[PDB]
This record gives sequence, structure tokens and C-alpha cells, in this order.
Amino acid sequence: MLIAIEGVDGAGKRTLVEKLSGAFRAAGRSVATLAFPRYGQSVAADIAAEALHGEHGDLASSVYAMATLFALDRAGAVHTIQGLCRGYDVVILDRYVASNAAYSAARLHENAAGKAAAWVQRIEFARLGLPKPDWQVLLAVSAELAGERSRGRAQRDPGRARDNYERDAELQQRTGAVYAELAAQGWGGRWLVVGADVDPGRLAATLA
Amino acid sequence: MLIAIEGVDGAGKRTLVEKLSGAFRAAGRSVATLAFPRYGQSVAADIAAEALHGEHGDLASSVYAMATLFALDRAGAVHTIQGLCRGYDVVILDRYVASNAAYSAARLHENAAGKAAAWVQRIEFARLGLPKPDWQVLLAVSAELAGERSRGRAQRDPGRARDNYERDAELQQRTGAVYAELAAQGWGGRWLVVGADVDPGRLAATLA
Ligand SMILES: Cc1cn([C@H]2C[C@H](O)[C@@H](COP(=O)(O)O)O2)c(=O)[nH]c1=O
Ligand SMILES: Cc1cn([C@H]2C[C@H](O)[C@@H](COP(=O)(O)O)O2)c(=O)[nH]c1=O
Ligand SMILES: [Mg+2]
Ligand SMILES: [Mg+2]
Repeated sequence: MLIAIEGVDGAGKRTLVEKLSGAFRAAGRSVATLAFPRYGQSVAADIAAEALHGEHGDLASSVYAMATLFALDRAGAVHTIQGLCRGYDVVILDRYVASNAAYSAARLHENAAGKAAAWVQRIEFARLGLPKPDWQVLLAVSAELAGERSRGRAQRDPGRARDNYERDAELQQRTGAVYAELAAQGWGGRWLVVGADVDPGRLAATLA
Repeated sequence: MLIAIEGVDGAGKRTLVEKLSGAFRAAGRSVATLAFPRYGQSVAADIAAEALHGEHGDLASSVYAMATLFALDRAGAVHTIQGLCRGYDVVILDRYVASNAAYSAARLHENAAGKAAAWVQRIEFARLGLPKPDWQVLLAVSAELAGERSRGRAQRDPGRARDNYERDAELQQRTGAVYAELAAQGWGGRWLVVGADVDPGRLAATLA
């Protein structure tokens, strides 16, 4: 079973992955996790991150260039994902293809039924062959609270300063809205919308 | 020995590679060739090409995004290049790293000592580990004649319509000028500047 955890920056995805993995293991299932972007393991992922921190000329100014880099990062992980799915009972991803649809549409002020989301579908699932997730869990949180978490992280960790997307409050708001639409539309597969107070044990039961 | 053939679009590079390969083989040396972008064998190369033909939103509008895609294409060929160099006496490339420096600098109206060329050096040779060529042969041709060849190709081949770069006469002119500077500076290694009437036999002897 392939599960992807989605949501805006600072929504609490990393923590939910930890809790969810614990719940599944407590139920006797083997779990493997992977986070995108694969910082350090992908040139594409690293250049993308660096561009969001002000490097690489005009790269970050292109919405499709950024989307392509994140897609190329995942392209390099296709075999790894397939291998994990046949080796473990559950594979949980901290961000996946939907992140590209949500952020790209939001940067272009488009909705889930727009051009960018359709492009992501065509490129990542059909062309690159990335498997569609069995479940996509949207950790919905107020744009205000998520932004507060991102700012707090930068304050206590010099290695986690905010990037261009995180500094854009309006973009984060629009991204959250597109995510809600993607979930309602069942984009890329079935979705579940949860809040910060979701119970890991029952969520795992729902996904199982 | 690693040799890269450089020059603007329609300069006659593909033909020179054929003639040069023949000369080396006539001298008893084993030869292997590779052309960049690796159309069909690289997602990065294909998306780059498609962007130059009007697809993928705002991707082509970013100079660094295009450069990154061509660099990622080469990154996926590092092992292939190293393998060919230890398996054959001579390895000839139809375009290599210098193409990225020349075209990127030209799109930004910069010279060979500018920011873009320096970025290509840092990213491709140092960071990606691409081997520096023993020789880089600049097939210098009048911008007018090269443009005529590109237009003629599109006229007789529906599968070879010109792309955004080829349709930009001024860009082609500036690229030729940056190439001349790169050669004079010995950027990335030693260069040889030749014309359309260069003798394949003697050129091969010079490179040998
Ligand atoms: C994985 C992924 C992330 N992003 C984003 C959202 C984040 O603001 C930024 C880096 O992700 P991160 O916050 O998970 O480290 O890039 C995309 O736009 N597309 C993608 O496919
Ligand atoms: C290989 C390569 C090509 N290019 C260009 C020059 C050509 O106009 C275009 C496609 O190359 P081609 O003419 O050899 O098919 O992309 C770069 O800008 N950087 C590179 O690294
Ligand atoms: Mg982030
Ligand atoms: Mg061309």
C-alpha cells in the first residue's frame, strides 16, 4: 500500500508520518518511508532547493522549471518506490506528486481543474510512470498556523531558514485551497482530509 | 581521448563528427560518438527540446532552467562517457558542456567571462563530475550561413522544424561570439577553431 502525506509548509506532515508509521508498526505491519524532495540524494532536488533560497539565476522564477525538477527527482526514485512497495506492507511518502500540482497551480493562480495540475498528471503519472498512490492524506491546517510553524523553525534552526515559497503567505494560502480541491476531486487517487488533532491509531486503521 | 565538437545551430557539427570519426578510424583508432542533448534517452533532454518547441509553460523563458536540464542530461551520461573513454581510443561528442556556457551567456547578453559561463563550470565540471574534454573543436561559421542551413533543414524535414533558439538570429550571432571567446580563453580545456573547409585527415592528426 502506497500512502502520500500532503499539505502546505509547516502543516505538520513530517510529524504525522512519524506517528502514522508508529501506528502501523503497532498493528504488526512493516513500514518504509521516503520524503520528497530527496535532499542530498538528487541533484534535481538540491538545485531546486537552492533556487528557492536565491541561487541559480532565474530558475525559481519559472513555475514549470521548478515543477520539472521535482518531477525529475521523483523520476530517479521510481525503482526505489516500486521496490519498497513489494518489500513492505506500507510505504508512506512525505509529499508526492500532488505537491507539484498544488504548488504549481497556486503559483499560477489556477485551480485544481487548471492547466498546471493537468500537466503534472500527464508528466509524472503517465509519462514518468510514477505509481498513483492508494491514499493521499491532506493534513489541512490554517495558513496562519502553518506559517507560524515555518517561521518558528527558521528561528531555532539556522539550517532551516525559510525559502521563497514559505515566505509567500498568499501562495501558501492558495496552495491550501488547491489541495482542498484536489482532495474533493480525488485527483490521482482517493484522499482523506485530516486535521492536526487526527488520531494516528484510527487514521492507520482507515488506511490499513 | 575525449573530444567535443562545438558551434552554433547549423554550423555543420554532425557532419564534422562523421568525417572526423572516419579519419580516426582510417588511422587505426577505435572511435565512439555521443550527441547531446540525448534525445529520447533523457527525460531532461526531451522536456528541454519540447520546451524549445513551445511546450511546458514558462520553462523555456528561464535561462538557468534550460541550462539545468541540459546539465542533468549530461549528468545521466557520466558513467557512459567514462566507460567509452576507457573502451575506445577516441570519444567524440556532438556538443558538450561548452554549449551550455555559450548559449546561456548569449541569452543573457553576457560574455565568456560572465556569470553564466562561470555557473556552468561550477555545476557541470566540479559538482556533477563531468570530465573536462581533452579538445574542444569550434566549427566557426558565419551566423548567416548557419541560419540558412537550419531553415533549409526545416523545409525538407517536417520532423526538424526550428526551435526557439534557432529562430532567434541575434541569439545565434551572440552565441557564436561567446564561443570565440571561450576558445581564446581555453575554457574547460584546449580549443581548436576550424572552418567549414577544414581537412578531416589533418584535423584528426592534430587531435590524435
Ligand atoms: C515535493 C515537492 C515540493 N514542492 C515544494 C513545496 C515546498 O515549499 C518546497 C520544498 O518542500 P519541503 O517543504 O517538503 O522541503 O517545494 C513543490 O512545489 N513540488 C513538489 O513536487
Ligand atoms: C547540449 C546543449 C544544447 N543547447 C542548445 C543549442 C541548441 O539550440 C539546442 C538543441 O541542441 P541541438 O541543436 O544540438 O539539437 O539547445 C544548450 O543551450 N545547452 C546544451 O548543453
Ligand atoms: Mg518547506
Ligand atoms: Mg539545433
